[PDB]
Amino acid sequence: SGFRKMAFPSGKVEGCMVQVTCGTTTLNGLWLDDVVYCPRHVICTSEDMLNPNYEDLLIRKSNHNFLVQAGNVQLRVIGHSMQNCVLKLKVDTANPKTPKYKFVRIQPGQTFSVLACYNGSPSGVYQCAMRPNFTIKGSFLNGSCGSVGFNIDCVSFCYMHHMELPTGVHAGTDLEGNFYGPFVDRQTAQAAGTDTTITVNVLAWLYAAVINGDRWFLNRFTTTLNDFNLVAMKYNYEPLTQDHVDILGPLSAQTGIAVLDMCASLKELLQNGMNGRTILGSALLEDEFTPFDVVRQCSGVT
Amino acid sequence: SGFRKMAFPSGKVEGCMVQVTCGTTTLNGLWLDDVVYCPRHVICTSEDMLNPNYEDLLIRKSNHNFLVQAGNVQLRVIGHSMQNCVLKLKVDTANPKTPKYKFVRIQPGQTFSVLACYNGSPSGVYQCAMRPNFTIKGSFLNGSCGSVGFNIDYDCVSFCYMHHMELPTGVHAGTDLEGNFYGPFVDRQTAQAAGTDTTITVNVLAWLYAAVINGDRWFLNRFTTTLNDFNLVAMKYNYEPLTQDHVDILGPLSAQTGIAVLDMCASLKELLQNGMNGRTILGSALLEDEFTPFDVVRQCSGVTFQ
Ligand SMILES: Cc1cncc(CC(=O)N2CCc3cc(Cl)c(Cl)cc3C2)c1
Ligand SMILES: Cc1cncc(CC(=O)N2CCc3cc(Cl)c(Cl)cc3C2)c1
Ligand SMILES: [Br-]
Ligand SMILES: [Br-]
Ligand SMILES: [Cl-]
Ligand SMILES: [Cl-]
Ligand SMILES: [Cl-]
Ligand SMILES: [Cl-]
Ligand code: NA
Repeated sequence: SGFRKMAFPSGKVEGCMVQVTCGTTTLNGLWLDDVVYCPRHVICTSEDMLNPNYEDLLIRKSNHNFLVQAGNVQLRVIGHSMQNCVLKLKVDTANPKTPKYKFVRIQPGQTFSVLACYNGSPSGVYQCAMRPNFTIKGSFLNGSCGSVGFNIDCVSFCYMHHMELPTGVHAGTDLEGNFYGPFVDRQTAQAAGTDTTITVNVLAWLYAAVINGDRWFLNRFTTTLNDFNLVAMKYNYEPLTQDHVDILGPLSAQTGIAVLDMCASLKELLQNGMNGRTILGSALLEDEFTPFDVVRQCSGVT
Repeated sequence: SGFRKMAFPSGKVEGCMVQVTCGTTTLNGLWLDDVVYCPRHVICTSEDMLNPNYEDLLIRKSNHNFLVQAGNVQLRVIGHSMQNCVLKLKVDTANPKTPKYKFVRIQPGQTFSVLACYNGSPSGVYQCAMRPNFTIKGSFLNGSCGSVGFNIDYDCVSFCYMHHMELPTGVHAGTDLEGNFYGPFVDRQTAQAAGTDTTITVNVLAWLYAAVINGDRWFLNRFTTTLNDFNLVAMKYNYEPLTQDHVDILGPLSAQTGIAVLDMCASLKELLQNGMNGRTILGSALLEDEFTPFDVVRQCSGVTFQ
């Protein structure tokens, strides 16, 4: 029993973190085989950030301009290139701790663990979701750029941290250097757009609450997908698709509660509130557990 | 910016997890140097649980009645002993991935990371606190016994908890790594239950300080309080008394924000009286009590967003 925000074990990722310095900037890099990946904005001075020509700025750098440190060992850079917004530094030593891995781009609503790092040293691990507005509500300070997000499916790397937006939420890229969301690595006015609640995840968490014995919000009613979606739109919740109904299938089978029966519970909670009650100890409807996160935690997958 | 439940990176502990089997029971062990530590209830059957005599159950076992598996390798047990409620199995191979470590017994209110494991393999990592009633609100299933809790502040792993059982209310009980239970719990199937719990006041105050560091002050007010009047109020909401030692540990957060500890106590008294009026604090609609003052200093910026 119990239900917590749970991250994946981080050991396989810890052994990949290094420190990358270019000029006066120090941030984190990811060392896999003989390549170190980090944000390409490490090559910019503050003035370069206003209107950077990354191709020209990178042409002006030499391999020597990048200092890479793995613990107390200097790794010699022998080549440099960019892929989208990620800098790739070829080094003279392959990481002997490289795990089996893939680079995976995730979709909004999906969760991942973040290994927050500073000076190439792992500091902490927490769980996040990619919001519908393509930001993440992380916990990061100056020096955290290059920290990564991942799932274990093989380590699937899905996020590299690049910047904090004015509301204090975060923006970054996949490990192929493609930003999540309409954000750029240039100093210009950027902002998080209006966000919405991840409906399929709230339904997954209501299933977690039922598995854990919390059933007060169940009722005799059902709804249709059309009627439910009209309510979701009114309350700033993402539309529920038939694919979301199918992904909730395993949790619906384990509890015996049809997805449209659970939608009638969620419709009533949105229209009436909780009446002073809590669900899994929360007074808010939680949306950062996917259906797979609930199955992983309630079944003890290792 | 941001504020999350933040666990320690778990790799140093992952490299210590093994599977221990005795008879038909399999659970987790912690392999440090040439010793594997695990709950001594691994030597009980279900029937033995009502009134076990662990000395009589253990004397019947040889070293080869214990199987220890580290990954796909069998470790050979060459000695065994019991220290309080922990069984220690001496093995023929030392763990080459043993980190720098120590064993510490913690007090209620302290936090730690838990690495939940099944069959000697890690499942996930989350933060927990030792509640005032000496239980932890973990997330554990059958087979999780022997999973451990720890901190890694200065590159040294401080192990503070080993999981032994789930209580009737769904909360968890266990021991330190010397085998002494937290609280009055025993490794025998009795009518023991979690006592009424209270809220960890010093931690709520630390989290309000985190909210101010991160830029929000809506919940402050023009009042102060004496420590005794604060305690008389707090206890009426089932909050733990605040001591002068707790006031001292909040000192650095008070200095960084310019808010006196007793003035933050006045704010907490008013939040308990008023609620949040539809607002949240650090994304929460309820008051959070599982971040210590040390956890806030570890995670927050050292510069307040004024
Ligand atoms: C507190 C914090 C948390 N996470 C990360 C940072 C760093 C940050 O937000 N920076 C520095 C790097 C950078 C680079 C580019 Cl190209 C642009 Cl457009 C913006 C920024 C702004 C700070
Ligand atoms: C769901 C769950 C989570 N965490 C752990 C368990 C196991 C559990 O709660 N058990 C089995 C072992 C055991 C040993 C003794 Cl000596 C006593 Cl008194 C009771 C129990 C009950 C189950
Ligand atoms: Br109906
Ligand atoms: Br909440
Ligand atoms: Cl940075
Ligand atoms: Cl969290
Ligand atoms: Cl068990
Ligand atoms: Cl220490
Ligand atoms: Na219903």
